Amino acid sequence: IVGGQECKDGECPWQALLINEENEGFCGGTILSEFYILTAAHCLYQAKRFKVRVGDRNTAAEEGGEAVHEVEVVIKHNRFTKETYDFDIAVLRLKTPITFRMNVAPACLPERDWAESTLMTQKTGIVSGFGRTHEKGRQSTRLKMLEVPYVDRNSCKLSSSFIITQNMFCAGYDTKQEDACQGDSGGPHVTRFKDTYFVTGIVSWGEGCARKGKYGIYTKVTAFLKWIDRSMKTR
Amino acid sequence: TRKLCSLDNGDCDQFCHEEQASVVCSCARGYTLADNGKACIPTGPYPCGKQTLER
Ligand SMILES: CC(=N)N1CC[C@H](Oc2ccc([C@H](Cc3ccc4ccc(C(=N)N)cc4c3)C(=O)O)cc2)C1
Ligand SMILES: [Ca+2]
Repeated sequence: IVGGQECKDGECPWQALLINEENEGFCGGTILSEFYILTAAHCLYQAKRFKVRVGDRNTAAEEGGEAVHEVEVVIKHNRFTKETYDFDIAVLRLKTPITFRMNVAPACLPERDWAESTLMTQKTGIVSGFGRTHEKGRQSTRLKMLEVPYVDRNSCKLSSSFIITQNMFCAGYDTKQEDACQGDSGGPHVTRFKDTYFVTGIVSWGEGCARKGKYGIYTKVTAFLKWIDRSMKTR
Repeated sequence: TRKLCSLDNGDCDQFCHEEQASVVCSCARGYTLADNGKACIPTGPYPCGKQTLER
């Protein structure tokens, strides 16, 4: 995460890491329940097979707390158009339940109304992940979190050189060199309301990182909550 | 007169959904609604959205 702050003990308990075959974490995810992990559709291409690790706060040492789980079913949004990156969302159902503990906890899903309004009305959300700390730089090893302000739809459109659809939203800094980056795909953009943390979006894409003039964009979870409960029942 | 999930989210801890003229609060899965119809009480030891730290 470019220019973040560190996730201290227990501070970002919903952060999942998706590790490929050689344990390389290629993306992130948000814990939603004992079995379902939320992530962003394109990440499923960066490995033939992967596993999800929860409880991981530092990539380097095995300080306990870390727990890997195999994925059972991968439910991907069938409309993910790779060239727009529209409908970039997928639900992973794990084979063995995630045991909650310090640094292991689900984020809350909101409801479409009261999400649109209240959560997107808040001026700031939180994002985090084991992804590039500078663009043309190493990934992270320490879990970094960053406060990313909500950006209005029209400016978002005006800045991005690619069509932003109503399944996306922009959050980031215009000039302040701070932002999510490569390797945070699928990671949580959560918004805090009265100490409760609600998932509002997942890290999708963006023109580079912390780029002067552009913003980081996220998939708008508010447009998919029904699809999420579909797949959480299993459909 | 009374209304507005605006005012101050109608003092709901979590979801406010104004019905008729009443604020009407609700809670996320894992929270039980407290008898005062405003607060949400964690049902389980590790409710969603709460920071699992030395709290
Ligand atoms: C091909 C096409 N028509 N597109 C429409 C939009 C889509 O956006 C992308 C996707 C991947 C990259 C990656 C880089 C890339 C990949 C993931 C990112 C996640 C977050 C942020 C962020 N600034 N918050 C930046 C990222 C940049 C590349 O290797 O170039 C860059 C831009 C591409
Ligand atoms: Ca570790």
